[PDB]
Amino acid sequence: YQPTPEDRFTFGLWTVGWQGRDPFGDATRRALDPVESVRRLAELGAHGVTFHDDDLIPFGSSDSEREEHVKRFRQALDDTGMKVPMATTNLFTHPVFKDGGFTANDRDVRRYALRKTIRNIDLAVELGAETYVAWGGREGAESGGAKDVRDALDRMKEAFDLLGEYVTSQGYDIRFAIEPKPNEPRGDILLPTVGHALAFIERLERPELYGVNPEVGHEQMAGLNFPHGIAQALWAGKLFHIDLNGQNGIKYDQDLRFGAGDLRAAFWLVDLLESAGYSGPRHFDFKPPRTEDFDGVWASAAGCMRNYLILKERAAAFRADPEVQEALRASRLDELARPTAADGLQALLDDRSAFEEFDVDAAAARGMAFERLDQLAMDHLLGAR
Amino acid sequence: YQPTPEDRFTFGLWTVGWQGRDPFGDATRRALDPVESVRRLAELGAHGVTFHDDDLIPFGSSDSEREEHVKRFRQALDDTGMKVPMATTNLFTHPVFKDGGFTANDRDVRRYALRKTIRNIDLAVELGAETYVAWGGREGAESGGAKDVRDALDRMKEAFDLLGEYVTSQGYDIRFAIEPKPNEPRGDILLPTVGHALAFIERLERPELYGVNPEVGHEQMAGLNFPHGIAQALWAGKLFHIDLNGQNGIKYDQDLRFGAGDLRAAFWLVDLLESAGYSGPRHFDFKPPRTEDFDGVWASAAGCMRNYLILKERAAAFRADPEVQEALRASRLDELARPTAADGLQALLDDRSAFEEFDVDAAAARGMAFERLDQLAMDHLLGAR
Amino acid sequence: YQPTPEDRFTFGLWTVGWQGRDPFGDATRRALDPVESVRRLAELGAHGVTFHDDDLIPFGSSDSEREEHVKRFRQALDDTGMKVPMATTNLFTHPVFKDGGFTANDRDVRRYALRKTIRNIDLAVELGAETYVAWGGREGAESGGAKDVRDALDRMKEAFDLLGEYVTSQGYDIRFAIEPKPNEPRGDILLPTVGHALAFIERLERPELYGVNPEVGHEQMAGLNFPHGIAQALWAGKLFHIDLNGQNGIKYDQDLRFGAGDLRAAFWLVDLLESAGYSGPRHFDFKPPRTEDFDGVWASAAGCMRNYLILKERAAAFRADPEVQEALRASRLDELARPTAADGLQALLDDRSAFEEFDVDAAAARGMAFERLDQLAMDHLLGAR
Amino acid sequence: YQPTPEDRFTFGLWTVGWQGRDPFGDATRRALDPVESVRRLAELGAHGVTFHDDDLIPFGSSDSEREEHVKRFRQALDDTGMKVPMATTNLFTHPVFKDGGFTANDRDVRRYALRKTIRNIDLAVELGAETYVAWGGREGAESGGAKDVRDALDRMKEAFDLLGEYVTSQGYDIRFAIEPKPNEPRGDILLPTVGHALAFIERLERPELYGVNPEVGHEQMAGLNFPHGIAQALWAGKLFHIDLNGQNGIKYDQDLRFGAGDLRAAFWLVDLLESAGYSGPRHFDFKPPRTEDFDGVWASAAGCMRNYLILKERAAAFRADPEVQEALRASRLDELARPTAADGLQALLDDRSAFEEFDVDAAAARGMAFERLDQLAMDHLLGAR
Ligand SMILES: [Mg+2]
Ligand SMILES: [Mg+2]
Ligand SMILES: [Mg+2]
Ligand SMILES: [Mg+2]
Ligand SMILES: [Mg+2]
Ligand SMILES: [Mg+2]
Ligand SMILES: [Mg+2]
Ligand SMILES: [Mg+2]
Repeated sequence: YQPTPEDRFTFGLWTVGWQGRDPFGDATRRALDPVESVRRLAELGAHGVTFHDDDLIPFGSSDSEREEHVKRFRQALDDTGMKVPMATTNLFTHPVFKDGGFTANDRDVRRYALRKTIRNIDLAVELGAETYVAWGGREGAESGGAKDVRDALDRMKEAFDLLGEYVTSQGYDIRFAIEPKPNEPRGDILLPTVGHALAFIERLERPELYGVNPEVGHEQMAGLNFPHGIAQALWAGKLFHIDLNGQNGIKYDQDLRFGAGDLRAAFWLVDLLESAGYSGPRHFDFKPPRTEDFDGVWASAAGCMRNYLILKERAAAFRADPEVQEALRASRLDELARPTAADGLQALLDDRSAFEEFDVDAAAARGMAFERLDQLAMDHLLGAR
Repeated sequence: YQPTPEDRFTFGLWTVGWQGRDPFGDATRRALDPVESVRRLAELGAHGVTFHDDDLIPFGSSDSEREEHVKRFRQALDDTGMKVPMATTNLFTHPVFKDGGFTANDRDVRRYALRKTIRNIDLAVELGAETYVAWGGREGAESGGAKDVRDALDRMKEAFDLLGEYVTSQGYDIRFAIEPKPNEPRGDILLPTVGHALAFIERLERPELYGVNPEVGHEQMAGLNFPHGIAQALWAGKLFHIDLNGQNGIKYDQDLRFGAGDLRAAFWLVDLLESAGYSGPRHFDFKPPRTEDFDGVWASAAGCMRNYLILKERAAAFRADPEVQEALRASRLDELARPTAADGLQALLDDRSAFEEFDVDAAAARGMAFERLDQLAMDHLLGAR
Repeated sequence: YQPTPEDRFTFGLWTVGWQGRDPFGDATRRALDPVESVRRLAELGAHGVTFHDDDLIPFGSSDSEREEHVKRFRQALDDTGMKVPMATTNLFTHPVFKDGGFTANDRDVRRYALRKTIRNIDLAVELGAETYVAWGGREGAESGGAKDVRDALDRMKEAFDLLGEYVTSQGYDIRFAIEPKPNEPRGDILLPTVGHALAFIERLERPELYGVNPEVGHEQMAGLNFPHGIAQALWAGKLFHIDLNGQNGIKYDQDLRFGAGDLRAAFWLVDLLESAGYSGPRHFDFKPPRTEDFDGVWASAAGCMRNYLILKERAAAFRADPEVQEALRASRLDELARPTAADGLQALLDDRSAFEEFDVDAAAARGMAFERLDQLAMDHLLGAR
Repeated sequence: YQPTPEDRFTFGLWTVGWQGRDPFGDATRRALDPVESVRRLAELGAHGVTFHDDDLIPFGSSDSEREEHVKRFRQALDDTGMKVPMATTNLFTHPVFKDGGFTANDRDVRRYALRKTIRNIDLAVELGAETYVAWGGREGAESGGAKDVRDALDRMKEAFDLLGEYVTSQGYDIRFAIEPKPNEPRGDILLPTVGHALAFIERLERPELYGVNPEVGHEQMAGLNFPHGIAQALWAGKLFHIDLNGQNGIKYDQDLRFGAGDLRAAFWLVDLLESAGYSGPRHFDFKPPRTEDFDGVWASAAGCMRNYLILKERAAAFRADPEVQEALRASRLDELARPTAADGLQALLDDRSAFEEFDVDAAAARGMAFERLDQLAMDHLLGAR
C-alpha cells in the first residue's frame, strides 16, 4: 500500500508542522523548517504541499526577507518535484482578526484582511496553485447582538466579489473554495456547513469561480453525514478541493489522521470520490497528536495515505463483486437512477397505475434488502471477502 | 400577553392532535376531531390551522367520504373565522413510504408519491393556502450503499420540477417551502439543514417558486445556531414560512412548546423576525408532552403564543433602549453595515492606509465591548431593565 | 465465521420481533410468535433469548392464558436447547407509566410498578434467568419542576431495596443489572450513564446484588467512549450483562445491528471483553430497520453475530502479534501496569529523583509512539496484517 | 443586584487572567498580576479567589522567588479581606504531562505529578483553603490501544489514596473534589461525568475525604442535564464545590460567563442550590471572550454574579408563589416525597389495591399538569409574574 506522487496526496505545512500547542498546553515539538517538511513528505510519497501565507513567510517580514523565504522554498520544490496545488490566507491567528477578517465589525480590519489576501493570491499563482481556499475561522460570534448576520453576509459577499474581480482583471487561472466549519474558535461560525457555503456561492456575482473545500471532521462536528454532503457538492459541480482527516463525533475539532474516527464513513467517502472520478488533490488537514515526537509525526502522515489506499482497494473490490452487483439490483439501486416520469406531467396525471389502481399494500410489503447489502459492504471493508 | 388573530399564530392539526404514541409507548390521549381543534384554537386566539392531507381525510377514504370531511372542516372555518395558510402531504406514515416518497428506490412509489401530493395541492388551493410545505422525512438512509445520493438528488429535483410545472400550468398562486431535518426517522435525511435546502433550490428549473420552512428544533439537532440560519434564509429572500418550537440540544426531535428549550435563542429569533419585518404565519410545530391530559394540551398551545408575545416585548424594549443603541455603536455594529470598499478594487489596492501604513497593533488592542452588550440583552430578557 | 451456542449469543424477543412502528410511521412487519423467533434464532446459532414480561404474556392476560403462553414457550426452549439468561419488566409502554414506574409522582403507580416487577421475577427464576435487567425508560422529565430529583432517587433506592429484600427472602439466585440511557423517550432520564448507575448502586442496602447492563448505543448518545465505560464497570466488578448494537453518533437511539455505527469502538470493545474474560451473555439489543422484510430481519440478526466473531479474530491477532507486543512496550503500556509508589508515601517524599532532581525536559521529549501503535491496530482491523 | 462578600462568589486567577490564546490564535490581552486581580475582584464584590500552583508561582521558580510571590499575594489578601477557599494543581500545561499526570504511562512522570501536587497542598492549607480540586485534564487517550483503562484507574486510585494518606498523616483539615470533563484536551478523558467520578470515589480507601466539583459546561458537553447531575451529587452527600459558567451545547468547552448558554438550566440550578442549602463557594470557572479588552473582562466577571443574583430572586419568587405551590400539588410533587411502601414488602405483596384491584385505566387518564407548572416557571423567570 505504497503511495506515489500519482496518487495526488498533499499536506499543509501546518499539519506535520503543528507544534502541539492546544488551549491547555505548551508546544511539545520544535518548529519545523518548511524546507525540511517538503523533503520529508517527498520521501514518504506525497505529491505536494499547501500553505497559509504566514506558514511560509513569518508575519511582519520585510519584502527582502519575503523573497528569501520564497526562494528557499522554491528550491526545495525543484529539488523534490513537489507541487503546490492550493494556498490560503491566515486571517485567524493575529489578534487584529479577533472579530473576523472579511466580516470584522471594524471596517479598517476588513480592508486590511482583503489586502493581505490579495498579496497571497499573487504568490499562490506564482507557485502554480490552482485553488485558493478561504476558511473564515473568525467570522462569527459568541453572543447574539455582536453580529448582525444579514449585514455580515453582505460584507462576506462584498469581499468574495472583490477577490473575483481581482483574479479576472489579472487574468489569473485560479478558483476559490470555501471551507466550512460550524464552530471553534468562534462560538458559531458563519456558513457553518457544506450546504450553507453552497447556497451562499449562488448569490455571488461570478458563481462559476467559487466551490467548496469540505473537511471530514467539520461536517461531523455538526453530526452530519460527510459522504452525503460531498455527494451534494459533486451534484452541484462544486467539489473543487477536499480536506481529509478523522473525528470522533461532536466535540472540538480533533483533526485526527485520515481513517481514524468514523472508519465506515471514510470507506463510503473513498467509494464516492473514486466512483465519481474526483480528480483533485487528496489533501490531509490533520494534526499529529501532541503525544508524538517527530518519528510519530511522519508515521501519522504515512498512515493518512496508507489508510486511503487500503480503503480504495476495499471499495473497488466491493463494487466489482458480482454478488454485490446482484444485491444492488435486489435493493433497486438501478431503479433509483431511472427517471420518475420521463413520460411527462400529463402522462403521469393520466396514468391510473400511478394512483387509482396502484396496489399500495403490495408495494409496501416488498423488503428493501438493505441489511444484506450493508453486511456485504462490512465483509469487504474487513477483508472477510 | 393576549394573542389575537392579527398576531398570525397558526397550529398544525397534528400538533394539539398528537395522541402521544412514541417509539416506546401507546397513545395517552384520544383522537381529536379536526372540527373541535379548530374551535378550541380559535377561542385561544389563533389565526389559523395547517394540515397534512391524512390529518383531514383518513387514508383510503372514498371520494364521497372525502367531500364530507372537507365540508365539515370548511364549516368550522366559516364558523370561527380561522384561515388555512399552509398545507402539506403525509409521505411518511404509510409503510409504502418506508424508503421515501420522492426518492424511494422503487419508481412506482415515487410516481405514487407525486400523485398523492398533486391531489392535495388542489385541495390546499381550494382552502386558500399560500404555502405548500414538503418535509421529506423518509428521504434518506440508514446505511451507505442503500442510497446513491447523486441519483436521489436527481429524483428530488425531478419531483419538485414536476410540482412547479403543475402549479404554473394550473395558474395557481401557491409557493413551495422545503422543511429540512438532519435525521429521525431515517438515520440521515437528505437536505439536512437550512443551508443544504437553500443550495438545492438554486438548481431547480423555476427557483423563484421555492423557499424554506425551517424549524427551530431541527437546526438545533445539528447543534447549529437557528437565528443565524434564519438570517441567511432572509438574506437570500427565501424565508416563506417558519415552524416554531423548542428543543434541548442534540437528541431526538422533542417538539417542545415554543420558548422551552433554548430560551436565549428564542429571544434572538423573535428579535430578528420582528426587526426584518417577516410577515408570514408564526406557525407552531410542537407536541404537548404525553404526560398531559387535554387541559394540558390547551395550556401548552396557549404557552406557545404567550412566550412569543413576551419575547416580542423584551426584544422591542432592548432595541429601543438608548443605552443599548449606544452599546451597539461602541461595538461597531454601525460599521458592519457600511461597505468595506464602495470606493472599488483599484482604490483599495492604492490605499496605503489599508495595508502598508495600517497600524495592526492599534486596531488589535481595541476591545469589541460585546460582553457589556450581551449583559444588556440579558437584563432586558429577564426584565431587570 | 459461524456462531454456535458456545459463543453465548442472545437476543431479546423484542429485537427480531420489532414490527417497525416508529414515531412517524406504522408497522411494516407483522407480529412474530415468540415460539417462531426461538426456533429461527436457534437455527442461526444463537444460545438463548430474553424477554420483557409483556413480550411473552400479552398485557392484561388471565392467569389461565398466562400459563398457556408460558407452556408453549417452554416447549420451544425444550425443542431447541435455547436458554433464557436474562429477563426484564416492561414499565414503559402502557399509558399508566407515562411519568415513570418506580419514580412516578403518583404513589399508587409506583406500588403497581413494583408488584408487576415482582411477578415477573418469579417467572424469570422459573425459566432459569440469572440476571434481571431494569431499564427505567420513563424515569425522568421534560421540564425542571416536574421531578424533584433527590426525592426521585429516594424512590428509586426504595424500589431497588424492596426488590433486593424480596429475592433474598425467597432465596433466589438472581442478580439485578441497571441499564442506563441518557434520554428518549423522556427529555432526560435518571441515571443517564454507566457512571451514574454505578454510583447509585453503592447507596443501595445490599450493593453486591446490583450491577450494570450498559448498551453500546446509549453511552454513545452522550458522546462517551463505550469501551472506557465498560472498563470502569469491569474495574468495579459490576459488568453483569451487556447490550450490543450500533449507533451513529448523538441522535435518537438507532439500535443498529452490532458492528454498524462506530466500527473502531466495536473492535476495542471486543478486545476488552475477550481480554478481561467476560463470561456473560453477548446480548444484542437491536432493531432490524423497518425497510426490511423478514428475510432482512434474519440477515440482520446473523450479521450481529458474524461481526462479533470477525472482530474477535482481528483483536486476537492484534494482541498476539509480536510487533504489536513490541509497540506496546515502546508506548510504556507495561509501565502503566506497575505501581506508581509501592515503596510508600514516605519513600516517595524522600525520593529526590521524583522532584528535586527529576529532569522534566528529558521526560517531556520522549514520544509516546501512540500513532504507530494505532496504525498497527488499524492494519489488523482491516486485514492488511 | 449588588454582590457582597456574604454571597460567597469566588473566581480563579486563571479566569479574569486568561490572555485569550486559543488553538488558532495568539493572546489578545496582556498578563495580569495576581495582586491586581485580587484588588479588582474585591472591588466588584467577590468573596475570594482560587489558584493553580502555576498561576501564583511561575513554573520553575526558586524557593526564594516562591516565598516572594506568596508574600505579595498574602499582603493583597490582607489588604482586601479576600479569602482563598480552594486551590488546585496544574498537571496539564507543561509538556511533561502530555500523556497525563496521575495516569501517565511513564512511572517517573506519575511520581513527579504526585510530588508537585503534595507541595501545593501544603501551600493551600497555609492560605486557608478547605477544598483541593483535581481536574485530570490530560488523563485519557486519543486512541484505543494507548491506555489500558483498568490499569489507569488502578493508578488513579493509587494517587488519590496516597494524597488521602498524606493529608491524614499531616492532620490537615482539607477535602478533595474531583472535577469531571468528558473530553478536551484529550480525545476522551477518564471519569468523564459527575456519575463516573462519584462511582470512582466509592472505591477509594477513605471515601469520606473525596467529593466532586462539577462544572456547568462540562456536563453539557455530554448533553446531560446539569441540575439533575447536581441533585445526584447532593443526594450522595458529595457536592463539595461547584464551577459556574455557561455553554451552548455539545462543542468545545466555551466557559462563557454564568447565565449565558442554557439560561433555563441556570435557573433550575440556582433553584436547587438555594433550596438544598448548599453553603460552599459559588465559584466561576469562566473565560472572558478574547474579543474583549480589560474593561470587558471586568464587565464579564460582574455579569457572572449579577446573573446568579437575578436568578436567585426569580427562583425564590417561584417557590413562594401560592399559585405555584398549588400547581406543585396538582402535579403530585408532594406524593413523590412520600415513601412508596413504608408499610413494608409483605404488606405490599398482600395489598390487592396495588395490583389485583388497581384500576390501571383510571390512573393512566390522570394528566400530570406539568405544562402549566412549567409555564408558571417561565413567567417567573421572565418577570411576567
Ligand atoms: Mg479541522
Ligand atoms: Mg481544513
Ligand atoms: Mg420537529
Ligand atoms: Mg416542522
Ligand atoms: Mg437502544
Ligand atoms: Mg438495551
Ligand atoms: Mg470548562
Ligand atoms: Mg472548571
